[PDB]
Amino acid sequence: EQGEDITSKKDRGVLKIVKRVGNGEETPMIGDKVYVHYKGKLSNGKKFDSSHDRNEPFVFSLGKGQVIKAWDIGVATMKKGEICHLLCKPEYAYGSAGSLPKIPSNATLFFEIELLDFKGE
Amino acid sequence: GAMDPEFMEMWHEGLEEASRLYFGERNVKGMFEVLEPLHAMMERGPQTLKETSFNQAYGRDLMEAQEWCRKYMKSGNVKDLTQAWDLYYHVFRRIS
Ligand SMILES: CO[C@H]1C[C@@H]2CC[C@@H](C)[C@@](O)(O2)C(=O)C(=O)N2CCCC[C@H]2C(=O)O[C@H]([C@H](C)C[C@@H]2CC[C@@H](O)[C@H](OC)C2)CC(=O)[C@H](C)/C=C(\C)[C@@H](O)[C@@H](OC)C(=O)[C@H](C)C[C@H](C)/C=C/C=C/C=C/1C
Repeated sequence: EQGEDITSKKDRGVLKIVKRVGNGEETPMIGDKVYVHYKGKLSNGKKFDSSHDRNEPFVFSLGKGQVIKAWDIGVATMKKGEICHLLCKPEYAYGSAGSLPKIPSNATLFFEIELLDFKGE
Repeated sequence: GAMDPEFMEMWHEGLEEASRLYFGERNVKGMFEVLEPLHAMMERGPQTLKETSFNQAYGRDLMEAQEWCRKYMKSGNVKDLTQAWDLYYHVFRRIS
């Protein structure tokens, strides 16, 4: 494992690495609409998804549980333009149920996330 | 009059719920029970200005999503259902 623990419990559940420094002072706030590109990989490096296959940035509302916990925690720490890598333990991802067929039970996930933009609503 | 729901609201609420059933509760059956009446209502066609705009903007995408779901029924390949949800998401993010 490599990365800085960004969990509030400091349980090493979500470890972050900055791949490209962004441009804010500002990080997105609860409820903001956030626009990202991303890639997701299993712990063996196998890709399970890339945002680019949908031909536009992925959008979700931050801090509402629309996405797995690791993303709500990780994206809240990012600045506009940043790229980071998140290592996500199963307790902060899909847990024992997984996200079949691609994601098994008890899977640690890797995401690369580029924060493109965020707005208040 | 005012209480009669129209295309945009029915799809917004329905996609939300179908997605909770599928991604949240792993309930493909329930997901289909929500989506099928929504596609079936599109067949009656737009009955208002708002519905005609909605149908012009989103009708083709929803009909494609139904095609991917019908394929899933035969293939069982979850990638087919994923294609459908990319289209439902594409519609949902624009109406919401
Ligand atoms: C086709 O591709 C899928 C995404 C795929 C599914 C399979 C996974 C491997 C994956 O490949 O994404 C993936 O890479 C992944 O793990 N993702 C996607 C990127 C964000 C992080 C993670 C995730 O949390 O996905 C999410 C994960 C799979 C499920 C959620 C995890 C958190 C939990 O609290 C939620 O309970 C409900 C369920 C999926 C999403 O990010 C989408 C956007 C969100 C939802 C479905 C729910 O939040 C839903 O709740 C009602 C909503 O409020 C939405 C906005 C309502 C509208 C109509 C539905 C849109 C559906 C879009 C679906 C999309 C583009």
